[PDB]
Amino acid sequence: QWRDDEVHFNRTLDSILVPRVVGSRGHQQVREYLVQSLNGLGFQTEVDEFKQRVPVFGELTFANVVGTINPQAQNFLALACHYDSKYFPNDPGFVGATDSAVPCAILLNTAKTLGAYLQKEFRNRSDVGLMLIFFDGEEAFKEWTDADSVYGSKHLAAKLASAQLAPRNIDRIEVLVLLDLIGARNPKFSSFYENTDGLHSSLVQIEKSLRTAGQLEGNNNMFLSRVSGGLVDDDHRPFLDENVPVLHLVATPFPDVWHTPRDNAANLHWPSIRNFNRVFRNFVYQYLKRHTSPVNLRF
Ligand SMILES: *[C@@H]1O[C@H](CO)[C@@H](O[C@@H]2O[C@H](CO)[C@@H](O[C@@H]3O[C@H](CO)[C@@H](O)[C@H](O)[C@@H]3O)[C@H](O)[C@H]2NC(C)=O)[C@H](O)[C@H]1NC(C)=O
Ligand SMILES: [Zn+2]
Repeated sequence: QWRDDEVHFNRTLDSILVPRVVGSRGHQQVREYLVQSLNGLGFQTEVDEFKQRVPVFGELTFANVVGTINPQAQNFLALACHYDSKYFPNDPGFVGATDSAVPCAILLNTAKTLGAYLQKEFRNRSDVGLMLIFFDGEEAFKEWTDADSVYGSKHLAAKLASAQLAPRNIDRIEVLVLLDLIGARNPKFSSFYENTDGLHSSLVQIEKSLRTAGQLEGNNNMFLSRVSGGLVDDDHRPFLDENVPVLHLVATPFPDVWHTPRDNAANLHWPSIRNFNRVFRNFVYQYLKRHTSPVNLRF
């Protein structure tokens, strides 16, 4: 009973899918667009803006964009992506379609498609809220290192992590669900963390339900019942370091086009996107609808 809204999805994606390197004018437009879109979908919207030095360009202005429904709730489901496009010396026009225009558009579209719930019955409660986090400056400028990467997430985590024996705001996040590298044909998602295996399993079972009911395109399994054997550093790392459980929805293998100019709209696979959206919007709905007591995946 949650239907597609591909018109909204396409429109949202078209607005995000422009070059948007930190420090650029195009980046500022996308930031403003994210704030406007969140306000328009019923979120209380805040920006975490700060200056920091990066290789080559020196001091730039970063801005994490955060939307919350039920800001007073005791606990939160946090869904996230990065909205910056990577700086490339040879490719100022990189649009990062899978990385992560599509992920950010998926967050907004999930809000839209579940809007009849989120903007009404979901407001009448204090146990759980919903956060959509658009991290800035995930991408390195020179080489990915512990200094040069995840600028925005590092900052937001430190902020949420900053009376003495009370819970820090970050401890109110039951799970950070981070989407990255989505939009290529036939993505495969494996479970990176034992403590969120239960949530990964729920995506597996929701996919099986939707498939069985004839609601998915094609016969490819997207959510696998397997543990990961790789390592993927990403915006979740600063949350993991503060003991926040993580579900890391990054396709492995990476899209063929990763970090090349061909990570563009022409190389997206719309059936895969639509299938991911179907599973994901139901996962989010079920998590929130079934939430009664504080969810404990830390201890
Ligand atoms: C949202 O955006 C996507 C991407 O532009 C739209 O997907 C496109 O949808 C059209 C119409 O269904 C597809 O046209 C088809 O072309 C194939 C041959 O390539 C042909 O077999 C069909 O008869 C039809 O003409 C098109 O392939 C498809 N493009 C991609 C890249 O998937 C989609 O319709 C948009 N949805 C909206 C605006 O609701
Ligand atoms: Zn990237």
